[PDB]
Amino acid sequence: GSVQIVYKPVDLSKVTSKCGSLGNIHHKPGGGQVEVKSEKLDFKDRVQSKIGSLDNITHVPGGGNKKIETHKLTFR
Amino acid sequence: GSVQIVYKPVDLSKVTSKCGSLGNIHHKPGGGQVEVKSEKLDFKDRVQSKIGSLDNITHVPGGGNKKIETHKLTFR
Amino acid sequence: GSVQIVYKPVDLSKVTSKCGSLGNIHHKPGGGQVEVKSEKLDFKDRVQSKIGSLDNITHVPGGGNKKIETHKLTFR
Amino acid sequence: GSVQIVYKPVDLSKVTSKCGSLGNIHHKPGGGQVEVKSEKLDFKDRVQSKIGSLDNITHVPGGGNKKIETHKLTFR
Amino acid sequence: GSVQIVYKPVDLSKVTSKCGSLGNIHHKPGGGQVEVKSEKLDFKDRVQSKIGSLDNITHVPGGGNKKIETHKLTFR
Amino acid sequence: GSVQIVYKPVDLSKVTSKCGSLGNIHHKPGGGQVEVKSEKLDFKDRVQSKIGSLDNITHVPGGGNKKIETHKLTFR
Repeated sequence: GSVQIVYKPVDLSKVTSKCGSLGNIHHKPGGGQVEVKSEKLDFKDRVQSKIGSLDNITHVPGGGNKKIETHKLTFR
Repeated sequence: GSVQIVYKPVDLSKVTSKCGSLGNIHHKPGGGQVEVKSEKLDFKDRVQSKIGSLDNITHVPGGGNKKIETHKLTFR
Repeated sequence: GSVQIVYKPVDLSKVTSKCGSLGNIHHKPGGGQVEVKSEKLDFKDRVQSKIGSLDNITHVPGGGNKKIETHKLTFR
Repeated sequence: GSVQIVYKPVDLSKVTSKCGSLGNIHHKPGGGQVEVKSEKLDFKDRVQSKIGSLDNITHVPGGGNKKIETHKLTFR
Repeated sequence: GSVQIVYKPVDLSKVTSKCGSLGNIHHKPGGGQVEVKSEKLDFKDRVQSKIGSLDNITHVPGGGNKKIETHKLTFR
Repeated sequence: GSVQIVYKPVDLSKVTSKCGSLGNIHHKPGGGQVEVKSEKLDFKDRVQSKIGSLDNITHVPGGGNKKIETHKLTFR
């Protein structure tokens, strides 16, 4: 029983961008407040907890062009 | 039982960017406050906890062009 | 039972960037405050805890172009 | 405004007993077992707790004649 | 405003007993076992706690005749 | 405003007992076992704690006749 696989993907894909000018970006929130309360925590597996974050983020890239791929060949 | 696999992906993909000027980026939040309260914690496996963060981030790259890939060939 | 694998990925992918000028980036938060309270902690495996961080980050790279890959061939 | 109280209770009450013979009293339980489990306890006032008793009592008095009273005169 | 109180209780009360013979009292339990488990305890006032007693009592009085009283006159 | 109190309780009360013979009192429990487990204790006022007693008591009085009283006159 001969088995033959030829996994040969091609890609020629350009992600481009042009922006004239980034500027005058203000970010001035008026504060904030968090409060959490509990008694016991029992974690057991691959838990990803977050309890009480107060983020403030200003993310100004001149690019930002993302390109994700994923290849998975499986055999049994 | 002959088995033959040819895993041969090609990629020619350019991620480009052009930005004229980055500037005048202010980031002036008015403070903040967090409060957490608990009694006991029992962790057991691959836990990723965070309890009470107060981040402030200003991330201004002139690029930021990300490109992620992943290849996984499996055989049994 | 002959088995033959040819894992031969090619890549010619350029990640480029052009930015005219980075400048005048202010980052002036108005302080902050954290408070955490607990009694006992029992950790058991590969725990990644963080309890009460107060980060302030200003990350201004002229590049920032990331490119991640991952190859994994497995055989049994 | 004259006020006059005359609190004058009388009592002539006899509590008697006659028993011919006390004897041959066996008390042979086959053991026992208790198990309690909790995390936190917060008590705050005039609490009367009991957690996990395993009493075995043999109380053989030749008398046992109890006589309780209570008098309370109150004025405002 | 004349006020007159005459608190004059009388008591002639006899508590008697007669028992011919106390004897042959066995008390042979087959053991026992207690187990308690907790994390934290916060007590705050007039608490009367008991945690895990294993009493065995044999109380054989030839009398046991109790007689309790209580008088309380109050004025304001 | 004349105030007159006459607190004059009388008592002629005899507590008697007669027992022919006390004897042959065995007390042979088959052992026992206690186990307590905790982390922290915070006591704050008039606490009466007991944690893990294993009493064995044999109380054989020929009398045991108790007689308790209590008088409390209060004025304001």
